[PDB]
Amino acid sequence: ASRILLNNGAKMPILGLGTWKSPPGQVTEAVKVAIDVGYRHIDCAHIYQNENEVGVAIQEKLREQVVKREELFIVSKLWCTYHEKGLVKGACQKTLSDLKLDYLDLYLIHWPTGFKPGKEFFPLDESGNVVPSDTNILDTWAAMEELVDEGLVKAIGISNFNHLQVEMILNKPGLKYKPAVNQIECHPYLTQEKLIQYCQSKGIVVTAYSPLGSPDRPWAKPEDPSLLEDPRIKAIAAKHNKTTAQVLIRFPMQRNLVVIPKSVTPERIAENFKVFDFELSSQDMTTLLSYNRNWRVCALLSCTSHKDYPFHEEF
Ligand SMILES: NC(=O)c1ccc[n+]([C@@H]2O[C@H](COP(=O)([O-])OP(=O)(O)OC[C@H]3O[C@@H](n4cnc5c(N)ncnc54)[C@H](OP(=O)(O)O)[C@@H]3O)[C@@H](O)[C@H]2O)c1
Ligand SMILES: NC(=O)[C@@H]1C[C@]2(NC(=O)NC2=O)c2cc(F)ccc2O1
Repeated sequence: ASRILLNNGAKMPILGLGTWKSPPGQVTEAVKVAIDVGYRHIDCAHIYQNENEVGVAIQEKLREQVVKREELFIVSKLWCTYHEKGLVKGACQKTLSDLKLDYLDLYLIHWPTGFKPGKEFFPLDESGNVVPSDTNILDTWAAMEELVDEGLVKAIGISNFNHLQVEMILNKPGLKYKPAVNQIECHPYLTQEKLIQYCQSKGIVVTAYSPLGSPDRPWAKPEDPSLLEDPRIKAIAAKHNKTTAQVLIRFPMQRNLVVIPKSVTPERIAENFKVFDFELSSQDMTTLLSYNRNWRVCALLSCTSHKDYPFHEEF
């Protein structure tokens, strides 16, 4: 099936288009091509600095009646410098304005770590440490709940939350809305079995980011493992007459995950969507799972002393 049921009663497309690192002069065409070839979910964020341009594409396709607003599933994220109560609505409303939407289908807390508010997305001290905010995540969550009650967002969720942090929200006194989604890094080198089983056991849908191992990550090193070039994965793809990317996107689909590969390349955008026509065997799935090496693309390395840094914990 193309969509998965959320704990808010809405359906979320299991395949979406990622937009981190999509250049502002390429992303409008990338999103327009994506909608034309069947994507109905776009993953966005204010700190990707391209929401205006994503929005231009969405609006054109709504205007052209290629799609109806109800058929789209648009996701964005609250940056770390907006965890204060008083700043959450404005940050949401800036994203809405940029995307030229009157609601978000899903709004996520981008990281559990709050940072000092200001113009800087990564405010730094004299030695390069991130300057934290004393806001705690449960107060941030109440602010996210308010956004649902004001009709600005249909669902709220979290991202890069470890199991104890998901637990903290689930055990929040006075909890009004559970998180719908936890969006986390997930691929055959970071298989996330423990955290996925915890979230799914609680009715929280997991979204897999960097599913192709983010080859365009700004900090890529030559010595790093490459999913797209791993002969073992290429062999599975060749057996199925699919590309390696296509196996990497179908893998999380069969774990009941949502997945959000990024591309600005028209041919790759179309390719990446043709993953509903084949199935990986359970053996293929267990084999892909065996490649785990707890390798992360996104480790937020400037925030390792933050009290809420999520990746000291095993999971
Ligand atoms: N919540 C968070 O903290 C968080 C963190 C990281 C990512 N995300 C979200 O997850 C998305 C996906 O992650 P990501 O951007 O890190 O990386 P990714 O989707 O794993 O990899 C994107 C890279 O793969 C290339 N690519 C795409 N399709 C390909 C194909 N069929 N064959 C060969 N190469 C292909 C893209 O190239 P071209 O673009 O040049 O075609 C780009 O260089 C992001 O864009 C963002 O929306 C969220
Ligand atoms: N260092 C990290 O782990 C993250 C990853 C990350 N990518 C992403 O999609 N969400 C993120 O927060 C990101 C994106 C940026 F635009 C700038 C920094 C950045 O850092």
